[PDB]
Amino acid sequence: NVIQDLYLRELKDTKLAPSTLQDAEGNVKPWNPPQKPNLPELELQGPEALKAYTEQNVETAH
Amino acid sequence: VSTLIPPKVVSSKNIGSAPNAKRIANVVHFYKSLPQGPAPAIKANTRLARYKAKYFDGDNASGKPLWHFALGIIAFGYSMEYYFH
Repeated sequence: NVIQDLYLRELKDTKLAPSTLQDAEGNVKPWNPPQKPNLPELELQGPEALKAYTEQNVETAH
Repeated sequence: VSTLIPPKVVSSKNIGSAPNAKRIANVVHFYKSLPQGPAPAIKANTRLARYKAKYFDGDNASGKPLWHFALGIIAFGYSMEYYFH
């Protein structure tokens, strides 16, 4: 009765509400791509380090 | 990171050890020692290396050469007693 009146009135008279995707964007985090896929740095090239190291530590066995 | 290379050099536990001094000693001393010897008693060989062998070996301190030598001196002056008689 009154159930029908409200049901009818509500359903009919509102069935669109605001909904803008752009407004949503403000409220959410932005996708941005990773940075620095940097390849590892190469170090201690040559036996220069090794010859230095054999000499450098006097105690090679004591 | 990569384990260091000091342990791959040894020349300070090979020359840096105390028994090295003993080693170079006992390679000379023992290596260059005849395991056995020539003959212990042999001085005065003319059948008196035999005198040495019976009496003046380190195998005896037996009183026999003492007796013999004493008896020699008894024989010396006693014969001269009868030479002076």
